[PDB]
Amino acid sequence: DIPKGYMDLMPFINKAGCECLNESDEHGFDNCLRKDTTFLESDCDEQLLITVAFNQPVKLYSMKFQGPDNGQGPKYVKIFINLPRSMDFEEAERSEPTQALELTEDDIKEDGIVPLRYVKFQNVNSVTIFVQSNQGEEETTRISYFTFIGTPVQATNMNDFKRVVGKKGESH
Amino acid sequence: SVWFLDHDYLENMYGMFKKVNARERIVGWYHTGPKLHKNDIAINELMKRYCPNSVLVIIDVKPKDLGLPTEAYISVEEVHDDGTPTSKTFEHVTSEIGAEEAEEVGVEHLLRDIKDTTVGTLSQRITNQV
Amino acid sequence: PAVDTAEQVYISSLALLKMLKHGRAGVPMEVMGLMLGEFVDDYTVRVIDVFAMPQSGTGVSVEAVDPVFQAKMLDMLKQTGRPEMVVGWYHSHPGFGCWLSGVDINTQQSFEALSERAVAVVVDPIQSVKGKV
Amino acid sequence: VLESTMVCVDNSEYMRNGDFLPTRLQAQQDAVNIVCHSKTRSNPENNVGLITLANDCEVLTTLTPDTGRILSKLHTVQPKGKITFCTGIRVAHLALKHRQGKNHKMRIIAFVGSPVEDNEKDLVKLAKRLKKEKVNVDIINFGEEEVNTEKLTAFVNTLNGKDGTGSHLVTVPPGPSLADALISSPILAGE
Amino acid sequence: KDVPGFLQQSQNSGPGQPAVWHRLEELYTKKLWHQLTLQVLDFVQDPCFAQGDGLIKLYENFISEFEHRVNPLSLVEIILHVVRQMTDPNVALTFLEKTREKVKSSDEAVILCKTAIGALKLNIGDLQVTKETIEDVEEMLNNLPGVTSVHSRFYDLSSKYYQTIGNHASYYKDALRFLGCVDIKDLPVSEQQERAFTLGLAGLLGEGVFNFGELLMHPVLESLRNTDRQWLIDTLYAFNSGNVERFQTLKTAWGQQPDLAANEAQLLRKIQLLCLMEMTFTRPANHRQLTFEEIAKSAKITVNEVELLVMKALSVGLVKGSIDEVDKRVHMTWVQPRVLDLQQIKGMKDRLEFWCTDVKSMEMLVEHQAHDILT
Amino acid sequence: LDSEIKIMKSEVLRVTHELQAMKDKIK
Amino acid sequence: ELREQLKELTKQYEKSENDLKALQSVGQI
Ligand SMILES: [Zn+2]
Repeated sequence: DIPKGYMDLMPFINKAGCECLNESDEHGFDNCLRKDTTFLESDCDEQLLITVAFNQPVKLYSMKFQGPDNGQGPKYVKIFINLPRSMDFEEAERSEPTQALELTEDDIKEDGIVPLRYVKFQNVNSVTIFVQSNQGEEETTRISYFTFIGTPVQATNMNDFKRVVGKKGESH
Repeated sequence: SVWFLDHDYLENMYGMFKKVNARERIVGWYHTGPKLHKNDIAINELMKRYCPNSVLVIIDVKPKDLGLPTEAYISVEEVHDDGTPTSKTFEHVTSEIGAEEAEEVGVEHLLRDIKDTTVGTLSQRITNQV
Repeated sequence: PAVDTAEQVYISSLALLKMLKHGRAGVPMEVMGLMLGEFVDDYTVRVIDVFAMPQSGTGVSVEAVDPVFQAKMLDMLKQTGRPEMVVGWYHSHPGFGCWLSGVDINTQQSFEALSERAVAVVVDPIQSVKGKV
Repeated sequence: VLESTMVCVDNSEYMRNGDFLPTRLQAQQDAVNIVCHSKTRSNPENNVGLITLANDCEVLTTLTPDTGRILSKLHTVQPKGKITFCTGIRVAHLALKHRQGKNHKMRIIAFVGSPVEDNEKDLVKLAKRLKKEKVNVDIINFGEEEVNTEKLTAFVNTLNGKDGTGSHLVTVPPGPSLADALISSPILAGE
Repeated sequence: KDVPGFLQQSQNSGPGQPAVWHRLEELYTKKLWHQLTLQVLDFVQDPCFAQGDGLIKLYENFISEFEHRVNPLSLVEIILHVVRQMTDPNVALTFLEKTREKVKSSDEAVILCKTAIGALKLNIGDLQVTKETIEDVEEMLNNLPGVTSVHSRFYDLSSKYYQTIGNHASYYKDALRFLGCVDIKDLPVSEQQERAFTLGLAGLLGEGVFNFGELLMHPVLESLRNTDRQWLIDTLYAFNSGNVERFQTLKTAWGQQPDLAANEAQLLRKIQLLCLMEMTFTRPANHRQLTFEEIAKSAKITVNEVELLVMKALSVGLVKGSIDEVDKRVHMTWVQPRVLDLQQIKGMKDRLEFWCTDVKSMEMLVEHQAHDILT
Repeated sequence: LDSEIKIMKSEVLRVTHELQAMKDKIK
Repeated sequence: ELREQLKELTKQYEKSENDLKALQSVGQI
């Protein structure tokens, strides 16, 4: 589950940047972040595009992106990282992913954890996850839980720059 | 014909570089596409707000082995002398690569490993002719 | 813990050219800027880009960082494709050697307090005669 | 609500009509003024942009929170050429995509005072794209009702899908200045 | 006020617009202040207003009550439609001054109006002021962003001025510019044919027009291929490829137009010069030495004034080189580049092919024989 | 009356915003 | 009032920005 040294990246997610395109208003994004059986639904098509943002760059070891087991579950998960602009469901279908996971029912189950290629995720500020296909074929897709396991990269949080020594007048 | 070059970002960024160094004003734009695009004239119209004399330098990232990587264009609309219908299209402006000494000191150091002797060795001169 | 004698500050081509240009673009006044980069693990400091800082009369000191400037440009760089850290600061020494003097140590102490891996790079653009940087 | 809106202004030469006193230009001026100040009066952090649907679209003010500059750059808009609804709405979509705070819901308030010389199939396709991309279009339909209100109605109905209250279509019959309706309209009544 | 009453009256009082007067009054009452401009243009372009004061009354009443706000260029266009059938060549200038005063914001409109003033003023004389109007309108017209429908009218005025003044070369230039600025399919076939004739004659009679290409390739001159006057295209082809033989064969035809008959001598000198130029261009540099006998067998002149022909050719700046008349030869080292045909471009392509073969052969030879010393 | 009032609205709003912005920049 | 106000403020802004420009000019010998 959680190998020692790696911790779940919940506390470093800021709601200022999280979003999820093509989501049914009945079931929101808050559903996927409780560990309870509260889910997120696809609005129009059998596709979804989640986006999560982190305060400080983080390293992602594994992902717990799972859903129910009634044929309505993610099948093809394309993961891009550090996107300058919110993308669209047309770029999500051709852009080369940083990872190209193909989930199986084992991963979908409540005990399934999918490990990513650690190296390509050594500095992550924003992650976009495109669910392109459902486990079988269902006009609506549903996601039950989603959380990343990893480590945070030590942050040089500017705006903390201050005189730690000396007077306030030295120039050179 | 749908594009979103961000002029607010352009203005703010130019303000910051104006603070950094002032003897440098916007003199056009660049895009790393091997060929022109339909938008190019509209983008040049946008940038002409900040420089009436706009120079579009199509900097080709891909390294070719025969030509300079920069090709420069400027927009001209004028009644053609031959009486062919007129439209807003680009015109070539000669381009070159040159460097200040502060940049020669850097390029020389970076390329010293794979440099070519700055003298005519007969083999090098025959190579040049080939 | 200790800093190994194999640590290297990989200065990229763009960073080197920017540093030299900003040095001879303000000699014989001193110039300063930040070095956006990435702390890979413990033996590497990658200086991917550098970051001029407006001349502010007070030579090059802690008061010469201009928090509004650095914050706003870091945000703008982030949204244009540079979500990078601030690994240290460079500041030219116009013609009088490549070392530190007092205020440099104070400022670098500030940077280290922010994050204790930040390097400080010094470039002598007058002594940087072509063929030797 | 935390929402980013992109006010699209039709600066087509059809805005010369004086059927909305004093002229449609100033009617749109007042409408934009009121809508921008109302969005500000909501939770202030929300943002308002500005696009013009001239012969080919153009972007006047990328998302900024201070409505003063939107209004200032609106004052100089002048009547030229015709309208391109599809291109305008897609460029507005790009403007929303480049929004700093991704929480802000995507809305596009478009003044459509001109005949939309577009095809119904293209309009419904664009509506489908926006529906999938989470964009809410509020159309102020004032002008050539019979010519295009059919296409606009199809567009907004497709956007709403079956319960998509997000997208609205307010048709203003010729009458007083183009604000009185807006100050009490479903798009603005909640705001 | 009074426009409604006049509109309802003219519903049947004035001619035309029987049921269209209804929608016009409806549009005004609706105060659209537009789309009625469109219908106004559409109507005033109808085959009914060419000698009627009814349109002048239309102007007075509703243009006075309505000009406050209309697309200034469209306003000026309808004012031109008004003026064209008002025959006070002393009060027309006053009227156009008034409309210029009215329209102060549209640089396009003021340029169009000044062109109209120039047109009428030149129609009545006063060429010395018409030229000043042309000059100042051109100065103010090369300041707008690009090309617009104003440019067509300006170049039309300039072309008419140059035709009255007889400066054929300038007329040729300006007419080509105008055909460029204005669309061609918009023009009626009759206007296209007339303009093609005028451009042709202007080019044939000219003190410096040698590049008759750009006209042989114009869709304009695609109005005489099967028309009775395919003659002009044939003569233009002969001029382009100086064919004194074909010129004298067609001598039966250009005599019909008096002006060409008047300027025979200039015509023959120009065709002779084009003949020499075409010879030199065709011949490659290997044997670009032109013999006097060759020139004489070409454009028909005995060999004691081929010296003067080459003299004038060099003086005009068309062909550079020298004359070595001890052995009776002409070393042409240059030629005025001109506009070619597709066949000539294919000839150039073939020559490039041969040149490329040579270059590649020497390239391979050197690289194969220096394989050990290429770094 | 209406035209003058509209002119006053435009002047007040736009000119005040422009003065505020340019005063901040010059400051 | 607008004409004179904006004229003088344009003068003042141009002068201030040109002062910043001059602040980065190095003398010669
Ligand atoms: Zn120092």
